[PDB]
Amino acid sequence: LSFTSNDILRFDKAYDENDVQEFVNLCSSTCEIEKLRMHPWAADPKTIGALSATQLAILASKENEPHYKDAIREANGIAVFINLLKSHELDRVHAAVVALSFLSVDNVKNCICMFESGALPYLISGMKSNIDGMKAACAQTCRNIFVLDKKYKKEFLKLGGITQLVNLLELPSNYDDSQPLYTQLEAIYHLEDFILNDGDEIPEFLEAVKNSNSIKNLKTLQQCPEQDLAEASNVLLLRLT
Repeated sequence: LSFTSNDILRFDKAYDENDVQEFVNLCSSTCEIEKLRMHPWAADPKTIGALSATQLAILASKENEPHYKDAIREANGIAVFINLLKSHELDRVHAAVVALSFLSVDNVKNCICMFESGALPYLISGMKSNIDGMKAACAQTCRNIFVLDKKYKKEFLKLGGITQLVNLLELPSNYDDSQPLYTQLEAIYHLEDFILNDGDEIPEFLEAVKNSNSIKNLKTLQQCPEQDLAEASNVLLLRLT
């Protein structure tokens, strides 16, 4: 066949061998690939770099092989993904968000690494996206990080994270009683996890959530035709009132 880019050959070999470190090294590749879908909302990878980030996300998503989540951290993957978050290429940012969201699940070391490596401002910015999968994944990753340490919650608050979370409570502008309000319900739980330290209410953070559109948005949510959401909204509302 044809001679091809070294990066394409490196990718193909890394793929055959689940070579985590090589995939991380390849995330910086700008080698263009041909048009392809691999994921329900992430933009199609347009380079070997974004494609490598996507394969790493796939490895991180293997429930029955949690060891990949550690291998990826040890390969310096988290710093590499945070760098991709700075990209103006939609597929690079999306792939990094997907990878980081899986890496943050059931892996405290990874969450600590994400905090220490500066992920939060990018993830908080990501909660502003009009793409529901993106905003929900960013919100979940933020939560997985900030529940671990009061200082992480403080930083989240300082960076405007509560503003963005509270905004996730808002209904779509032409809301249709048929469509599920997953992200809204998850955001209720995120806010509770912010306020509470192992079941105990933290006064500072209670006040933070009070000083927002939370009560307004929650009042709107507690009248929706959905028992889980209506009940959850009622519960958090009572706490803030």
